[PDB]
Amino acid sequence: DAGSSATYPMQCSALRKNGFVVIKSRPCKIVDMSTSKTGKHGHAKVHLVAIDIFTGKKLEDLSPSTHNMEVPVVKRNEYQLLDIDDGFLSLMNMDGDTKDDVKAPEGELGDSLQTAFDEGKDLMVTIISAMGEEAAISFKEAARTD
Repeated sequence: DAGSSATYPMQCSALRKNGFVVIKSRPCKIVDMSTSKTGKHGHAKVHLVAIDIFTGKKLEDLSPSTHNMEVPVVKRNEYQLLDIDDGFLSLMNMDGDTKDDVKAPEGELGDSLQTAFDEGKDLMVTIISAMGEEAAISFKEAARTD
């Protein structure tokens, strides 16, 4: 069919390391990039080596330098954890409500997170936003006073 948001449109020559890019319909952080000539004049090919912002599973891409590759937005949001339980996450917010969604332990991060939590401490957990589907990444600590 068709949707739906994000992304942007950006020319393949533009982006650089640490930037974000949708490759094979998957959002990735740019890890390495190059520019070969093959051509002829006046030409170059951008070779983007990029890790997906979720699983990791390294992705590559070879496009004309001129070519426009789709770039995703990334919201990094540091919401406070509340309860697990379960099932799942949960968090709370700044603010707010919320969520009901999110599930990632992962982990490593899983383990950590639960072991946590179960000890004590109220935790700060950032979540990353890929077009629609999301997930946690950082697990932290508050600095409470008033």
